[PDB]
Amino acid sequence: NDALHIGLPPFLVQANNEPRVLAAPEARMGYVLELVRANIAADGGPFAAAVFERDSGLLIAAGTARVVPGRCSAAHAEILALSLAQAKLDTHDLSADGLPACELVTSAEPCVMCFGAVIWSGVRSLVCAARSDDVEAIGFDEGPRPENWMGGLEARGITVTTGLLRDAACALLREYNACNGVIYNARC
Amino acid sequence: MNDALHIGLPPFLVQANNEPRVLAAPEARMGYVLELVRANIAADGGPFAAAVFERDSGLLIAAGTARVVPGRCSAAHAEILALSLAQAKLDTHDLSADGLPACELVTSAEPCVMCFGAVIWSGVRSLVCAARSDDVEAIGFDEGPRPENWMGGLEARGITVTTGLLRDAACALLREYNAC
Ligand SMILES: Nc1nc(O)c2[nH]nnc2n1
Ligand SMILES: Nc1nc(O)c2[nH]nnc2n1
Ligand SMILES: [Zn+2]
Ligand SMILES: [Zn+2]
Repeated sequence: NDALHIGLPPFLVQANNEPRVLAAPEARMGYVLELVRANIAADGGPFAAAVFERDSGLLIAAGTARVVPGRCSAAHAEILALSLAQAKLDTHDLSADGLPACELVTSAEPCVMCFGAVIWSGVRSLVCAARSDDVEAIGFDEGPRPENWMGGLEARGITVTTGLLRDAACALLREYNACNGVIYNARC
Repeated sequence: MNDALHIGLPPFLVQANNEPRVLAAPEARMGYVLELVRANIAADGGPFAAAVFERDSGLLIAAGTARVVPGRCSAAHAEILALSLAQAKLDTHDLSADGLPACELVTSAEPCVMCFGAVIWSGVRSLVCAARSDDVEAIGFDEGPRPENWMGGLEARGITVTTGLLRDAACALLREYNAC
């Protein structure tokens, strides 16, 4: 017990190693939804997120839910993405002087933990696919965020957009739920 | 690292996570957590520490401190480190898993909104705090927008909350830090 060490599965190493620029919001979210499918095939939850330079679309880092495989309840996709972006740029603050403005693109609206992390991270933009109710409907709790948490973010200069590629994101939620049972199903 | 999120720990904190320690009384637990605050300040970190203990025995399971700046990670609050290292040691992402003893997070101050969430997902059954939210805010650390009645929120999820335990001793270390 010498470090907090959350191992990344190969696909997520690959994501974090390959340079990649995606200009349009849909292109960014498209990529994030590819990572959700790959994470569900690597024994993780149906959640992914990536940090992008807001104005160039350069991918800085990506993360996925590794709570179960990584034995770590803090290892939400958003935490991983934000933290790996910080390690890559060698700073705890993604708004530090001389950094480009960063945006977090996430497959679902953040839970209350991740809401706080977004606030501390220095990102200036949050872009979500699935809504909070979508996530809760398949048994993933978002927990008690403050009243008007979106407004809370905007008051901090963090822009919020939600519902982007929401249909595809919901299809991935439903796919994970249908394959999260103990009875073997070869189609899973 | 290409292949992991890795937040290294300073020597005092590695030692705290790998030395046997059983602290029965709540204040003995909190006292050790305040020792960790001081050691962390001397190791270039913020004035925050926390530890996970088996609730009834007071066996220390893991400890964490603020490593935000030297770790280049805004999520590296003392509470996130303590909860995560406890889960790693007990080989589970859920500290309420069947057959595990009830776990308690003992913290130098009341949790920020992020840590409040972390506490809810961790599986701990008890939160014990020293310094108040107002005390942390009064030396320039933001707690962020937590929901109204965040304590009732934790209690409704089966997490008993205690606050103000060795508050004054904790406040002295906060004021020392602020002043330097
Ligand atoms: N609510 C929620 N729950 C999970 O398990 C997650 N993992 N990554 N983001 C997540 N969000
Ligand atoms: N509010 C707050 N701020 C920090 O920087 C911390 N580090 N550990 N707990 C913390 N809590
Ligand atoms: Zn989350
Ligand atoms: Zn915190």
